[PDB]
Amino acid sequence: KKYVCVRQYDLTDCGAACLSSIAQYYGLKMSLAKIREMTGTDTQGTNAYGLIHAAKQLGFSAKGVKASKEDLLKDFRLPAIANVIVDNRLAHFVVIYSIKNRIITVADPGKGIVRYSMDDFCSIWTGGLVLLEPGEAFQKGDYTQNMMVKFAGFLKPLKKTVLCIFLASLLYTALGIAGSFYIKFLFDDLIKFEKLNDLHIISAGFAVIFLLQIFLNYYRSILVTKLGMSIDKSIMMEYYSHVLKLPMNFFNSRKVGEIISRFMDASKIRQAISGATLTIMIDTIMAVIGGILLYIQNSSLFFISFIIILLYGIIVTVFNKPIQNANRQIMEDNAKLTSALVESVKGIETIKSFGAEEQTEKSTRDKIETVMKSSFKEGMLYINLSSLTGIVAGLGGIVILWAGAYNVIKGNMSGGQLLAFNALLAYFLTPVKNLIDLQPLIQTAVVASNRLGEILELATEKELREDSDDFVISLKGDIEFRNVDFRYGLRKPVLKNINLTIPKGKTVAIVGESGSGKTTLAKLLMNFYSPEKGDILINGHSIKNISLELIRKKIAFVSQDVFIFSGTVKENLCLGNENVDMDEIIKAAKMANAHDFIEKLPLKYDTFLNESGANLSEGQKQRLAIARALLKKPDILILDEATSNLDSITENHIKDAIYGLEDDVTVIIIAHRLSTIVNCDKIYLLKDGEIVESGSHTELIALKGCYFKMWKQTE
Amino acid sequence: KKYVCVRQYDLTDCGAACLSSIAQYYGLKMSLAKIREMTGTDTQGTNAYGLIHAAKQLGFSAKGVKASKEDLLKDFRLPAIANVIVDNRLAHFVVIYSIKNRIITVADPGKGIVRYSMDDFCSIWTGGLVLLEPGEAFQKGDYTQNMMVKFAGFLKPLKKTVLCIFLASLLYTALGIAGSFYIKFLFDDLIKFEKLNDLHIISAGFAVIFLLQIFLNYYRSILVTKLGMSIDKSIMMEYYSHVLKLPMNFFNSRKVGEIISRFMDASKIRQAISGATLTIMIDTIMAVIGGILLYIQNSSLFFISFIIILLYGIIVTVFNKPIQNANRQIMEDNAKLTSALVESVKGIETIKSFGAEEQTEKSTRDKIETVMKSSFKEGMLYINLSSLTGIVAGLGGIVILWAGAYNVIKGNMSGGQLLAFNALLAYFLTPVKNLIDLQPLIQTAVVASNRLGEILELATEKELREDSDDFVISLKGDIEFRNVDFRYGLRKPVLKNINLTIPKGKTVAIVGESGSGKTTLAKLLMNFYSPEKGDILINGHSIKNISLELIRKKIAFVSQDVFIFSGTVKENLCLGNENVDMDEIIKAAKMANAHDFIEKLPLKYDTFLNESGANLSEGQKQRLAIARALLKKPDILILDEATSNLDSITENHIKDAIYGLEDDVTVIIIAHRLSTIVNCDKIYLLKDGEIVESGSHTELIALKGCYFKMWKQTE
Amino acid sequence: NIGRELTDEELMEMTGG
Amino acid sequence: NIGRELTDEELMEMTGG
Ligand SMILES: Nc1ncnc2c1ncn2[C@@H]1O[C@H](COP(=O)(O)OP(=O)(O)OP(=O)(O)O)[C@@H](O)[C@H]1O
Ligand SMILES: Nc1ncnc2c1ncn2[C@@H]1O[C@H](COP(=O)(O)OP(=O)(O)OP(=O)(O)O)[C@@H](O)[C@H]1O
Ligand SMILES: [Mg+2]
Ligand SMILES: [Mg+2]
Repeated sequence: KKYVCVRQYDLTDCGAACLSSIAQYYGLKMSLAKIREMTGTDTQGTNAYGLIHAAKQLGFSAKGVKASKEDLLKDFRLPAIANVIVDNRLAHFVVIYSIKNRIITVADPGKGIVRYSMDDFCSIWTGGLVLLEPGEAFQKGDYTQNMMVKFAGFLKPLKKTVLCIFLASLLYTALGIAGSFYIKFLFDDLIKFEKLNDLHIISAGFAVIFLLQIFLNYYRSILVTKLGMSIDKSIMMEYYSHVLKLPMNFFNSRKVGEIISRFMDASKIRQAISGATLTIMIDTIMAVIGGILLYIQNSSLFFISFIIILLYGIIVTVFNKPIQNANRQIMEDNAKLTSALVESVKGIETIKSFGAEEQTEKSTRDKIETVMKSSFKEGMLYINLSSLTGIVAGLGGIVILWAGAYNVIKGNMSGGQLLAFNALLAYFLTPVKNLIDLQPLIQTAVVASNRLGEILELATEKELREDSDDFVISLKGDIEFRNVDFRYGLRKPVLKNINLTIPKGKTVAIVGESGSGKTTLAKLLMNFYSPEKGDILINGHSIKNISLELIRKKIAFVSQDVFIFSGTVKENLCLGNENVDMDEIIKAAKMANAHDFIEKLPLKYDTFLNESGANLSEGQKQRLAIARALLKKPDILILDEATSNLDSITENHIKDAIYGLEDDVTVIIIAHRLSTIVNCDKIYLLKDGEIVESGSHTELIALKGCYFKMWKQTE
Repeated sequence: KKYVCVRQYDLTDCGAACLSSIAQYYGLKMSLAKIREMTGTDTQGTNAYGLIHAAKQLGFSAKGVKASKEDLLKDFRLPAIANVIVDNRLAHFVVIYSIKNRIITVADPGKGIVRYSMDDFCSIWTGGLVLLEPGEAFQKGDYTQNMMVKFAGFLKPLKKTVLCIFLASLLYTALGIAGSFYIKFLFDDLIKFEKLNDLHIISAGFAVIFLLQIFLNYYRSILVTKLGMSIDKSIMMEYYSHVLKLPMNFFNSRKVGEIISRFMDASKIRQAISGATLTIMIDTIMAVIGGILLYIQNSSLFFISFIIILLYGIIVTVFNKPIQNANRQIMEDNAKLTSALVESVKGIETIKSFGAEEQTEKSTRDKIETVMKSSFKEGMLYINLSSLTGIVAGLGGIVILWAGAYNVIKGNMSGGQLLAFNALLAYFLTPVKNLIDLQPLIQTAVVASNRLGEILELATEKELREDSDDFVISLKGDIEFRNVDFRYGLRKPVLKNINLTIPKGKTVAIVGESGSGKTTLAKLLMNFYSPEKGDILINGHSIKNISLELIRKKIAFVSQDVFIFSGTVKENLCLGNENVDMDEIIKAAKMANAHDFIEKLPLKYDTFLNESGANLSEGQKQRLAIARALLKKPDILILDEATSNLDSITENHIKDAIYGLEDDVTVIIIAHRLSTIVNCDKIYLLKDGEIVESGSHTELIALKGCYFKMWKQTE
Repeated sequence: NIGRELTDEELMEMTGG
Repeated sequence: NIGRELTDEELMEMTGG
């Protein structure tokens, strides 16, 4: 059939692009976001086992093989996925389509489709050919749709403004056409017959027409900018709302940069919907009117303009692609130089200590030369295009004028009519030129519409569960785990049958070592992630049936890295909650000993937090999360690693606070390095993976296990 | 007299701007970089004590006062510095110049000079008027120079290219002027007399002239882009080299963002030197030629064009300032929205746990509305300017055409001459319009030259210290600290008077607590910072008499946050000292046990890392650090905290290797961990910034004091 | 089939980017 | 003088930005 390659929206994903291209070749189109979710792409990069598992899921009978140097066997199916090394820096998955004696068809997802020599491919391709076939369950079905017909829906409530803009454009065109015959009337009647006292009147009349064109232009500009802002704001706001609604997998898979980057491309979509839709209509109509007038006025002078337009279109279409192929390389070379500069100035300690002053200077000089060369290539392309367009335009103008003079000589047209023709050409060349150069805008808008329109199609967090809570209004109960299994994306499982039982109102501590999954127990206990195998029970009830908002309202969760957002202490400390009395904050800050800095700050509680704890320290920022947690009235408190306190009295006061609870609540404490482990109701030691040592106070040490040896090692 | 206000380049330096403004008012100009160095600004912000110290240094009799609400007294001098609060978010030093009954002249360094009402001002400024007077040691003098005549020096070696560009532009102008009479010749001779067989010849002749203008345009474009790239590269490279030469105070005072930002403004300087100097000459000459031609052709039609130029210039000059005043606010409102978005998407754990999905949505909607309003204000300004310019241009065109017709009616001018005048106006209006709109470019270039050109005027690290090689050929020597005092800036002295001696000890161990300044001691030993009082002696010789290169290459250092460059292990490991044989690297790896993870890597030693070695964990990162340190084979080693992982066998091997050296080289180990220093010979305990106990561990335990309690607390 | 099939850990060691 | 003079620490607590 036909070779198809799909581009990559993000630098992180390559296997998803290859798998989507292969599926499209076999006749199945899916949104790249779904493909990424199936493969479990991480921020570091795509794993080939993700590709093999996604292929199995889609119905492709697939297998990964480490092939030798020889690529001449005939009995194996194509296309297939193999990895390559980008000039021996990093890996990059690509799909090969057909092999020849010395030509290999290599569809690079990063850049189009290319042909490689056998030796160069064998050097770049380390191994790992992923052979794929349809397994008779593969059904030729495509879930892909049109995003633009969905984003253009936002133009429906604003039909009045669009229609008014169109009417204003039509009247602007009419006045501009009418005012262009001033030179014809001047050089055909007013000067030849020297009809004075009419020149003043006609001049005033044509002045009035121009003081009316500017009003229409002003009004149209006001309306169009208002429309553009109104639609751009709505696009941005819908995207932000849906992102805020997305589950945690979306935030773990993608970085912050990509999510914020899908926020600046709403302007590109707006340009197509607002600018590139109105301009099509108005320029098409105005070009048609101008062309008809030009043809009626003289056909021979019209053919010359038509030829000029054709030449300009041919030149622009030819020069379109080399410009992008040169603009991408400049971006790559600037991205390298900026990283080099930041890396160098960040590590001045090491550079100065080791004496590498000349080496970094030479390296930066070379990178600057490379980016200069790429910019010069783009400059040469622009100069070539501009020179060709200038030659075409100037020769067209001279030819039109000469042919007009030749027509006038034979008594076919009048000189004033020639000047009117020259004036009218501005209303036929400009509209068509706009549509000729509009194609790159439409293409980039279509590209950017598939980067935001695929995110909106992911299943939002709340929907995938059934909610029913008429029977129970409380979280109080026991925590049970039944062979709960969790797996970060597609990697080695962490949580594995963590049989647990937490009676109500028990002091619980989970100790372990770095690497062992211990906060993951809390994360599943708070319904952030979902266990694929097994389930957890509260009060003998499944967490999946529990409503979404209640399971995150009655459970308080401190984080290892506490987050402090820009604002005042009051609003930050009462995040999420609203309509509270000022005494609750006072007592909450008294439990966590916040007053020790409350009097220190210039304002009691309205002190602003600069950017994020810029004037604060870690040992102080730590003392805010507990206050908020206790403020939320937690029926289940999950106190995470509260390190860097550096205050014994604060520890023994805060510890007492937990013991002295007015309302019975299941406290779950995450501890590390055997810190503040004196006495608890239940103590569980996660040495690695599987839970092994689950013993109470003066019961764990007895096991003579690792807890024992560590406990008599500490003291 | 003159109310001078200095505009800050960076957001952090406010006190420096205020002090420079006051000094300029009394008649003394300094480079803002030097004022900033004298006042000692931290990245967090300026200090008032720094301002009082700088005023004392410059000779100003100065004092800070906590003024009350009442400020109606006459008996205190102005101008004076007070701090205000920017809508109750953050502090901002500003200078007041004159007080009235209800008007206060407040010269905000951030934005021009403003007038405040008494109530609003008294609400805005907290306290601390800083009063300054000349102290009779104050000598007037202007130290500033025109850095532009210094950056234009780069144009001197490239005089041939500039002259060739100028000659090409002159010939381009000549051909353009000559080719503009085609319409005059057409409508005055060739059509009136119907002289056929001459129309073809003249058309071909004017076609040849236009196919020669494009060649000159092409050649000029090539030369000008080559010149621009060549000068921009030189500016960038000089700045980068000098930054790499600057001492560590410059890097501690400034952030990474500012240093990299002074790298993108070389383009602005190049635009003035390369573009805005050639354009001045060529456009002035071509405008003079066009104006003379128009005046000779007809004076009456020339006056109308001159009036149009005057109107356009007036409109542009009037509208220049409000456009900048509106563009700055848009940048501020985007900088707020971007920070809000990044902060929100970064802390999704807390937002989802607390259920604040609606609060953040509302806040972002409000910020989006604010930025839309600011953009609409800028849009209204642009539309107003464009409408006024369009009215002026259109009315000028109509009036010129009508006056030309009126002149033709009374037998004063010919119609072809009128068309020639209309064609020629394009060679007079365009050059003058270019010079009219060139003023903002010159102004921003001048601003950008004061922010890159002041950095180049700082004294680099190498020039200060004097040295003689005859004294001590070697570097390794007994270390003696004599009364060393040091503070990072104008803050609490980190180091008080201390006395140390390292008499060729096998091991030296410096232990203390966080914030004591243990690493700062070694940082001062390596001559990164200089001691205020006292000195350090090696072989009874001051470090200030030793060459920088020898003292910098013979001292091996390990940082807390080890830095790994983006390159292969081979080049990363031996940076600074190239031409190193494989045996040295292999034995350094053997001593550091670097081989253990090397076998797992796909390539033994040429493996290319990712950005800063993200995939590599910190455990092997430290091992790379010790390998890099020991590769130099130095005289003195300063080994910082190498805790790494609980794999104690690696630390045991490292200690065994160091003991197996059995050499006369000295080792200074900085470690907070108490157990690892059990086998050390000389142990210095630095508490509260002063050395307290000195000697071996066994006698330190029997000395009671304070070491005893921690030693028997750990074990 | 072309060569020798791979195990899950051999797929683990192979990554992209 | 205008009002009450300040010590070094009172200047220290005052910062800018
Ligand atoms: N995105 C991720 N963030 C954190 N850990 C992850 C992630 N993906 C996989 N993991 C794995 O999950 C485990 C983290 O365990 P967990 O965070 O529960 O323990 P912890 O001891 O509290 O953590 P820490 O490593 O901060 O001490 C590790 O094995 C880690 O490799
Ligand atoms: N730019 C700066 N760099 C380092 N320290 C600074 C700086 N400005 C102020 N300080 C302060 O100076 C003191 C020096 O601390 P330093 O980091 O040298 O401590 P240390 O005892 O060597 O150990 P640690 O690395 O654990 O902090 C600290 O109180 C620190 O807050
Ligand atoms: Mg953890
Ligand atoms: Mg330190």
